[PDB]
Amino acid sequence: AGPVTWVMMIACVVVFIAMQILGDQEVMLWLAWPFDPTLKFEFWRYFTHALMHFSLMHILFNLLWWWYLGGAVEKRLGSGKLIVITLISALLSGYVQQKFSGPWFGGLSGVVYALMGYVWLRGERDPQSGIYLQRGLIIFALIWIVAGWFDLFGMSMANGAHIAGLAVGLAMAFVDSL
Repeated sequence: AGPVTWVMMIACVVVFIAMQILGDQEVMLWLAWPFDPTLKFEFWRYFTHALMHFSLMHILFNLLWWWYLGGAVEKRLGSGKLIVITLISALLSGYVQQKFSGPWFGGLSGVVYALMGYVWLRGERDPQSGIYLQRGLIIFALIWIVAGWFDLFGMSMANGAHIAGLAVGLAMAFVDSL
């Protein structure tokens, strides 16, 4: 795990603590996708929705994936590559989720699904790079996208952000492996 891996884990933990103390809403006032056009110039909001988690399990699960895949990507292809996947995936996963959900969504799984698709397809097309997804985690990835289609867990899953993140990941793997 390099500095981008670390910093992101720090930022998410800081933001999570903030959320338990002040409550989720107060942090979301600052960090949620813009709900109102008065806030459209608050550029950070297109990304910061990725830093909010709504339970200990939520942040643990997201961060374990982030640490494993983000660390793999930073170790092999550099900080700059992890930053670009992360920033584009956050923006577009956020863009799609807000269409269905407005501001009421958050977490790093749009980004993690980008890392999934990215590491999966690059490792398929370009084994040379030395990054790949174990089929176990490929299978896990697909099941939760498919699980999302049926609104299980009282419609608690950001299906838009997952599929968008995967599309971005696959896309940038394709372009990169050309």
